[PDB]
Amino acid sequence: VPWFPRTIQELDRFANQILSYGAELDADHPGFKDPVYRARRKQFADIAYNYRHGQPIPRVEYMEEEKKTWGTVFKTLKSLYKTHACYEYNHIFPLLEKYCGFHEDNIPQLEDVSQFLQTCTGFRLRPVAGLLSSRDFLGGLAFRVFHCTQYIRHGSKPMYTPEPDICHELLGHVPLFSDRSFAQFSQEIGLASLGAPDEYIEKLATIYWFTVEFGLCKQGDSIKAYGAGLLSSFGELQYCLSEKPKLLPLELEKTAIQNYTVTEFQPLYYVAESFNDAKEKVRNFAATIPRPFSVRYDPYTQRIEVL
Amino acid sequence: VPWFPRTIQELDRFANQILSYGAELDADHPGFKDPVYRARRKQFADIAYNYRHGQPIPRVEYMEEEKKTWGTVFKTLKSLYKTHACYEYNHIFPLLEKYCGFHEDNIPQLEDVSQFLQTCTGFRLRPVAGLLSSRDFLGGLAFRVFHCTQYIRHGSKPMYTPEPDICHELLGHVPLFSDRSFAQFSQEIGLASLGAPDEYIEKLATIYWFTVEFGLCKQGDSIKAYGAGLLSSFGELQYCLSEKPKLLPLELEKTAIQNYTVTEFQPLYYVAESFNDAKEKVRNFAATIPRPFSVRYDPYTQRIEVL
Ligand SMILES: C[C@H](O)[C@H](O)C1=Nc2c(nc(N)[nH]c2=O)NC1
Ligand SMILES: C[C@H](O)[C@H](O)C1=Nc2c(nc(N)[nH]c2=O)NC1
Ligand SMILES: [Fe+3]
Ligand SMILES: [Fe+3]
Repeated sequence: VPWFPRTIQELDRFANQILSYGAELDADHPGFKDPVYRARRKQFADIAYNYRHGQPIPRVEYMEEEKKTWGTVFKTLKSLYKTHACYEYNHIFPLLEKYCGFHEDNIPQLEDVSQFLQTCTGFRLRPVAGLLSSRDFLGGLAFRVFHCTQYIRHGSKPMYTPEPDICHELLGHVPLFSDRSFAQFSQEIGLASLGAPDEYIEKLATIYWFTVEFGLCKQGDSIKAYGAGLLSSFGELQYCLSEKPKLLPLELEKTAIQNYTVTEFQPLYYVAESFNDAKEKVRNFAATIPRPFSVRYDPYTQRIEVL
Repeated sequence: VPWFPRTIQELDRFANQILSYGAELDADHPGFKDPVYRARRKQFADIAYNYRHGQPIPRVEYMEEEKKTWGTVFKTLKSLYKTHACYEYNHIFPLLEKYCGFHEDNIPQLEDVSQFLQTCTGFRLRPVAGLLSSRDFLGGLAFRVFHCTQYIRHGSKPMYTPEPDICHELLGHVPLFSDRSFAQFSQEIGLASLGAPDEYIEKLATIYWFTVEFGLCKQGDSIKAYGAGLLSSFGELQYCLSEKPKLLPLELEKTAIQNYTVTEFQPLYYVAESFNDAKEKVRNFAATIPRPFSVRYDPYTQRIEVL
């Protein structure tokens, strides 16, 4: 049985376990030839590397160049939310704009966003240097902890990023983590991953992809997007609700083994009846995972109870 | 419907609602003629009066006279716990002695005790000036918050106190609040009191008296004490498990209306099958309380959800 954190503080062991050679080092990366960008990324990586549970997330003064990139992404995407984003998203966005500083001329500080999420569902953020294993990233969700990037994409291509960056985290993920039902749903995924075999972790990663990242949900007699990858993608967000993509009901037995690529728009999306239904489906799927025990999270003591 | 806190911070409104003329002012009080004691009590009252949710509980340097009083109470009572106190009590006491400084020559600081309880069940302490109404005192339990006194009884009579004092809170209450089952049970009482009519509040106060204060519980084929009033009373603790008092099964419909006095040993005690059973009985009793709504506590956001 693979090791897993029993306390929220134990998530600290995750920092010393990431891909040390990030994407910013790749020749095809938008900022590859930018030494200033290289150092800025390293600066953000060090903040995450030195962060420890409990401490407030270090505030950072973003440069004008970075705020411009943010403004571009903010302005373009926001024009689609009212008609394409699920109710949960639109209901909370006005609140984020007023209490977290969500504006095109300002990049929200993770500390303020984390406090806001805590007040909403107890979800909190932890700055992350780079890509974590699926096991570690999903494990955090069990404690309602989202490993969040703080750096921003390179300014040369504001409408594109080969990795998650702050625009993605804040405009795509955060709004949904402010919803109780979604919070419980995402947490159910995290709980299912604790001590799960590597093979089932990959299955949960795939389920996560078709829900938290590119999921669509029913809303009355309509269908709306709730996936963070869709909500942070101007092109795919409009595409996902057109007649081009194929839509199928969310079915974990099938979804969990569905292949996909992160290079182009998804040809297929899974539609969740609701966040509560999706959560129940995850719970049922979790029961099929070979684990010599059962897990539960106790928010009172922030510990995982192993039975 | 009487007002009640919706957030743990709203408990702050309680400080401005206590009996401003405490027992230390009564002519028959052990320290009535002691001006030094009078001022010491006022000093402790001011700390509670200025305390606000979130802040750490101010540490206080106790005088040698006070530590002596504590040592006397500690030494005498402790000799009875192993044989008279319930398992939950004895299981946690060794831990309190090692991490909270529970020794006869040292009075534990409430801040350390609160941190300890939080790690155990999420229960926390809040210093309280004097006697709170039953509604306010029980309301706090809904948030797993115990209003705790910080002052100590007068040194002239270490084996006696006409009110709750720190020896009572720490040696009687605290150990039980470190148990998950008891924690949930006591909280169930607090939840039942939220917005309850004055008459049912008195009923919950009576139930509390026969459980949290002077309750006995079954333990295997034996019976042990768990009530804080018994655990902090050398005389009654031995008495409660002898053949003199009358014992009856815990039955809220009867217990809730049973009369009692706080001047002499209880002639009758109610025996709980267990803390979980008692909690279920409270829940059922709570359903009989005329309330145009249902309540639930969300530890994730520390708010009461009203349905
Ligand atoms: C969720 C699934 O495990 C997916 O492959 C991952 N996403 C992320 C990750 N790590 C970070 N920091 N952020 C992500 O969004 N590691 C793995
Ligand atoms: C529990 C029942 O409401 C009982 O009358 C009370 N106990 C207490 C109280 N207030 C304090 N501060 N401490 C207690 O132990 N107010 C009322
Ligand atoms: Fe993402
Ligand atoms: Fe008491």
